[PDB]
Amino acid sequence: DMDRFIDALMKKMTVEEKIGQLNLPVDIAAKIKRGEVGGLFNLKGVEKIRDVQKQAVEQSRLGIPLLFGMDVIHGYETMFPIPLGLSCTWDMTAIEESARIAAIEASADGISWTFSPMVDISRDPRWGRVSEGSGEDPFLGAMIAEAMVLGYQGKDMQRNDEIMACVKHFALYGAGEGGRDYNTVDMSRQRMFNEYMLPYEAAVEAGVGSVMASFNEVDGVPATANKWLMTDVLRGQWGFNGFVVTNYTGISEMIDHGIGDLQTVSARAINAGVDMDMVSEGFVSTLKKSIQEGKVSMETLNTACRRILEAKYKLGLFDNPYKYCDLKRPARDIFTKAHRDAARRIAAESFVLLKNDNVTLRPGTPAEPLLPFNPKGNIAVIGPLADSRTNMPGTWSVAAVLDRCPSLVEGLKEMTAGKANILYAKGSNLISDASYEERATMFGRSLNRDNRTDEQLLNEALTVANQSDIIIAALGESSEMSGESSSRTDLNIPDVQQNLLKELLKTGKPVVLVLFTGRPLTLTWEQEHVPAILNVWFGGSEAAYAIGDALFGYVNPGGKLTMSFPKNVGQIPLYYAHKNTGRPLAQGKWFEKFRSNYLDVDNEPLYPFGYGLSYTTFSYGDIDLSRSTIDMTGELTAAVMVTNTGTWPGSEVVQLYIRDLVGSTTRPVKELKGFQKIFLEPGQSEIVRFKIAPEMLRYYNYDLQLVAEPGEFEVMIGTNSRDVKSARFTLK
Amino acid sequence: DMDRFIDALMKKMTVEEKIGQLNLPVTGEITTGQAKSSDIAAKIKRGEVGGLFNLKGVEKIRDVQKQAVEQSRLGIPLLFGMDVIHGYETMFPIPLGLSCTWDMTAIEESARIAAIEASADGISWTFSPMVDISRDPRWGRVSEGSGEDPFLGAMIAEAMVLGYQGKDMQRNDEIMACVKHFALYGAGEGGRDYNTVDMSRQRMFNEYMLPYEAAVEAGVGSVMASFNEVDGVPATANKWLMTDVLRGQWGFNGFVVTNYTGISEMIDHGIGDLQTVSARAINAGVDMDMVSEGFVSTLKKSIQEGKVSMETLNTACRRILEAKYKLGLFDNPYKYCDLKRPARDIFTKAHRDAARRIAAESFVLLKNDNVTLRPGTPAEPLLPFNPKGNIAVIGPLADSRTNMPGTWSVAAVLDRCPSLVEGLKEMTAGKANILYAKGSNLISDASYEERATMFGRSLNRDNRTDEQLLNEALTVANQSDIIIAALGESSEMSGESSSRTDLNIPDVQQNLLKELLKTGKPVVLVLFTGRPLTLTWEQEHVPAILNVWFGGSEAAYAIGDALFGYVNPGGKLTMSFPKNVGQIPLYYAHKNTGRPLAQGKWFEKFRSNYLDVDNEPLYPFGYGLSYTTFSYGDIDLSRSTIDMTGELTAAVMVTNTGTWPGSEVVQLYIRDLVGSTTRPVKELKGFQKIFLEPGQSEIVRFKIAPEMLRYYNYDLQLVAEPGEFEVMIGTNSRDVKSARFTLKL
Ligand SMILES: OC[C@H]1O[C@@H](O[C@H]2[C@H](O[C@@H]3[C@@H](O)[C@H](O)[C@@H](CO)O[C@H]3O)O[C@H](CO)[C@@H](O)[C@@H]2O)[C@H](O)[C@@H](O)[C@@H]1O
Ligand SMILES: OC[C@H]1O[C@@H](O)[C@H](O)[C@@H](O)[C@@H]1O
Ligand SMILES: [Mg+2]
Ligand SMILES: [Mg+2]
Repeated sequence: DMDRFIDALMKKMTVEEKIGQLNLPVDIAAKIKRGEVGGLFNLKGVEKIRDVQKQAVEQSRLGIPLLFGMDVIHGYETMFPIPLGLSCTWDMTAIEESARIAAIEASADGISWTFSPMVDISRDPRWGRVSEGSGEDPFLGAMIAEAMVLGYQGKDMQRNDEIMACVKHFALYGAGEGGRDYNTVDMSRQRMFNEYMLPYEAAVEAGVGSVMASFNEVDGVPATANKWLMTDVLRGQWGFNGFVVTNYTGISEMIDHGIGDLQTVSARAINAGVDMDMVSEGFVSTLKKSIQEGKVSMETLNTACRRILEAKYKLGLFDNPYKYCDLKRPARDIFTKAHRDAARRIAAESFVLLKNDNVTLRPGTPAEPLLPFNPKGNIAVIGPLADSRTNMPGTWSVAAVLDRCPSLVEGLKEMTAGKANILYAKGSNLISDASYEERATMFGRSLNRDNRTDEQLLNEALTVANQSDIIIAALGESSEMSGESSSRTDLNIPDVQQNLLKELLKTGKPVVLVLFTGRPLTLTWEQEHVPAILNVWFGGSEAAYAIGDALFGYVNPGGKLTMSFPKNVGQIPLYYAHKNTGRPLAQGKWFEKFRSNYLDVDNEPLYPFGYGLSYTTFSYGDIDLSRSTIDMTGELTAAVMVTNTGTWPGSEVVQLYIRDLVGSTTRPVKELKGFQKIFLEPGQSEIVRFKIAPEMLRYYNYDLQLVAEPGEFEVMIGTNSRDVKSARFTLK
Repeated sequence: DMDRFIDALMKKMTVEEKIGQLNLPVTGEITTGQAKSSDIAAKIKRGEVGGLFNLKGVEKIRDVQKQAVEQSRLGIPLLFGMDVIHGYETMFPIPLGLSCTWDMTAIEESARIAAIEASADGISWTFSPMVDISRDPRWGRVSEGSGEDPFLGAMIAEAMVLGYQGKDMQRNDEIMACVKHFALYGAGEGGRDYNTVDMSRQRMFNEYMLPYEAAVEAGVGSVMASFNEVDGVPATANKWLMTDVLRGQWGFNGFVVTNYTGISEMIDHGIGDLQTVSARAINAGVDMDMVSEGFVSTLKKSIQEGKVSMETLNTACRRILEAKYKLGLFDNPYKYCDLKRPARDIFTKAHRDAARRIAAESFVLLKNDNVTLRPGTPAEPLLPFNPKGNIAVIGPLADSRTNMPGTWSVAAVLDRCPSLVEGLKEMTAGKANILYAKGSNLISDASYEERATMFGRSLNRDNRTDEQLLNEALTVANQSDIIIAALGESSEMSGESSSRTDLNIPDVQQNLLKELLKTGKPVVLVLFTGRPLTLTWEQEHVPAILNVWFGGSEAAYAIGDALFGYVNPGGKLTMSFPKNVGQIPLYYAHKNTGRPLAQGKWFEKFRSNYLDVDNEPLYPFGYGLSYTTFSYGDIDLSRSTIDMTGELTAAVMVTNTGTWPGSEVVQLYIRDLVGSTTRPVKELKGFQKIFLEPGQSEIVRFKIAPEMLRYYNYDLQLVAEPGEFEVMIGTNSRDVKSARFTLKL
């Protein structure tokens, strides 16, 4: 019984020792001896960790063991795709598997706590942290949040390969103005609950052990001092029973935000419901003084302390402080063949085929797609992402061995050895400006830029291209053009690369764009002029091999976008689940004076939410509804037959949207409410069935009551958010 | 008294007649929307019409008023509305340009003149001022407002209402104003006109609402509901806005009109059928139905069914009748129907002379670098210059009459305004030769050009190639001593339903500009625009840049005045000019964030900043140059510490350190350093426009009282908090002198 144990332990504790449980610092040995340390973060290596734990257990008065945290975001050493790429699998089993594998690996190396999952909704692709999330949609975001929490923690974190998760960043961090990381957030309460909050709630309701507070203000109060968020919503509305950790120096940053000095903002944080202080040392250096002056009560301190101690108890650390400190496990569990094969499979499943038009290859024959192709003849692999190992895994790969990942050229060479020649040319730098390239390739991602001019690089590339039968243009972002503090105001393939791509197309050889990116990009030029475009995001440590599997047809691409790809930055924010407005522009009517539309571009994204092609095609019959009417207690089934009408086996993500036609407040033109990923052989059919019940039709009204209102609903099922079949029913 | 008279009149009225007062059909030759009204004469006879709008001309208006007064049962006279936005026939600058005067007297004057002209021609009601705050230059309606700042916006709202209405609208040259668009319409997502608005209540009150409140406080007779949703409810059905804020909090005694088809647009918004949304509108506090016919066709059914009460109808009807009464229309229905006034009041030389003065005052000198014009002569700025030799005027805005007034000039005689070439030819006759070439089309794409030049603003695009156009212009430029490049937007690239996703000078014009620069002849960019543009390339390469917005009917002459040094530019920007559209929204009064980038530190990993451009606008709020220079000494604060009962004075000496007489807009910014909520890094709280001779100084003093330091806190309480404040005074929002004081209880 935890409460009795913790009561007894807390009876023994000084105020200094209770305070110390709340400290999560970046000397360290001295602090641990005095009981001033509740946990540590991003310390790598089971041996170092076991040694630090030893100090806590046997050289501090009470022997209270430490939490050891790390950003295990999309892998420990075996790297899966960046989360945004992973989300395009639309495969909750695979997602859970990826998190399970990462937990196995991290736990083997001493880690008991991951700062994952990141579930921040964003509709702004300028923000570099879209790479860490799961796109623009709350329903899908919520499903993913559950899958990740369950993957990490399992049922109750009792196993030694199960770790504590931490949903971040609570809340609304993805709506930062201008898409500039850390910038002001502002929105209505109604928008919070209908459009942003569901994934945080899903994590809490799946039993996530911890929550991390965000860097942004909400309603003019930094999240870290926002009691409405950290107590009233998180505990009061959602029943959260864990603890809240700040983000990095989150407390001291409130001084810069402009709401007071260190003591004042520290007191406000703890009274808001913040439990653990990451790096600031505002809790450890000011809380006693605040308790003496009456600004923080002993009851508040004890609650904060108690939540930390309960997390430690739930992880099994009081039973065994060294639960995660098995020196034999690393060789057994970390970077194994089985894990790496899982990563390669999931990587290939994450890729989104954006375009694959018919091209005239053989004279006189019908035109045919470039993808897939048989590896033979001379295959050119050209561009600054063609031969970089360190840029393959993606940002947020802090425990990965970067220079162990095969480059694309390396991986394709292996897979084609004896069947084709792989011809390499760098082609261009990452971007024209050298200073930009440096900051874009921070944290060990250098492309070894030298004194060769753009013109020299280009000329070499065209020599190689003109000796080839097909060109793989490996282009796009470096991995650190996304992640934290990596906001962009332009979302093109960088200048020199796009010029390279233009020049490769002019050789007359077939060109496949293999696009590396951590975010949506503005690709109208590429969509017009490049025959085949495969978005590979950043596929992880096995990316090169997975890309080969797609290119050669060993895997039929089935990924679907989870974030809208705009035509230009001037359309931001562009998202599928938008209100109709009072003056909707009808389909095909652009431009029309006095409708909601721009002078210079239509309203549409280049690629909408849920978009993704396959080497086969799928046909949808009409929707069958089991009932035309249901009441508040009823239910119906929406059924559609899906038929593989092409020549390839493949998967299709069948997507369910609902539109509430009339509301007491304005309602989106559609919302994702379900999906099923199916696999079909050529010629084969499957009746896909969705359950629809009133609980699915609920939303937060004007007074923030979560209600389904009677009236008509339109059910939409299809291959993406744009191309759908339609039927209607009535809620009575 | 009014109450007796109105009770009496309302005791005679059928339900249909009460509903009729709420009905505002459209008519006339003016187009400001899609839907059109039918059967108006018969509707007036049956008492089904409370007003009309878009009818131009005292003769037509008199006829219709006579139908209402003499041929309806009760003879209730009509309101006659028009968008009188920045002039009737004499056109002043577009409001965004006008705001750059920072001169409330001139602004009030411009409204006075518009009212004199509109009233002479039968109009009793203008749908003005438009006071929507915007931080998004994609939105075309920024041209209609006064920029990003609520303080300056509040002052302009008051000035405009006072100008139109006077003390109480009793005179025959005073008309009823209509503050618009209530509320938040300038925050439409993606800067796309009519799109979703969403924000916190704190942001509404601290950042967007003040100019509406200032109009109400100045006695504005009417309010127009906005097109957008607020908290998921279309503004036109938002009872919290239209009753609780507007009447409950602010004490507004007037009536609310919808925008054009605002009620039926609620169907598309998705909150119900015509009958349902009409009922919700009137129950929200909307009094008059522009075009939709929702009220007239469904309210009686709604009253029968109990969806709307008789008391609700009565209240709305009563507000309309009271507006008419306060305008003097029950006393004299023909008050604005004097058939002789147009010949003496409209487009007079005195009005046009005022417009010209006000237009030159509106221009913002963005750049005026020294140029070496002849070897061995020290470098001087291109502007101003003595008109002589050969002056080329080149570009698609060089010889266009119809584009000079700007958008929202629905009563102007477009082809009577002189083009820039014509204006400059008149002003330089006998002194200089004006050479001319169009140089380029407006934009490469003909279909864009067509929609960009609707409403009679064609540039007369012909079938010449870009090469024909360019070559003719280069033959002119190579013969000229100086080149005036008249480039930028057509007037209908801004205004309603004119949102842009790119904010450059259009492709073929920028190419023309590049080629003119390559001649080696000195180039002046005379920039026409209704919005902030992205001008980093122009700022790098063009020696002189004069933003002339759209100057009105006398723009050409006013431009000549600036160019030739008869007027020294003194405009300051009221909206931030971004370096690119990916920085949007960019605004001076921003929060610090928890990770502010220190000055001169771009780029720094883990600060709030972008990989590819710094955080700064190309030109900040309050930016603007002069033909002279001004220098500021240190700030003297009369006190270090005040309490809530107290006050202090901030003073600075401003000296004209250059060679030209000129005006400077001295701007006061205040920063509340610490708050219970995060406070902006600065907020404009005062300004004074001074005029100094060369070498002359003046001590500029600002009164600082705790009532200026209040803001809406977390609980939406308008309070000043004790603590430290920073006072900032300077020539723009960026380049400022600083001092500190403490507020105590
Ligand atoms: O890991 C805690 C927390 O870190 C926040 O980013 C910090 C960053 O911290 C990095 C850390 O993220 C990374 O995992 C390790 C290991 O490579 O290195 C640390 O230095 O550091 C800078 C300080 O230089 C901070 O500005 C930044 O905020 C993330 O925001 C958060 O998601 C993560 O959970
Ligand atoms: O003329 C009536 C109304 O016309 C509409 O087209 C405009 O949007 C309004 O701003 C104007 O006041
Ligand atoms: Mg409904
Ligand atoms: Mg303060």
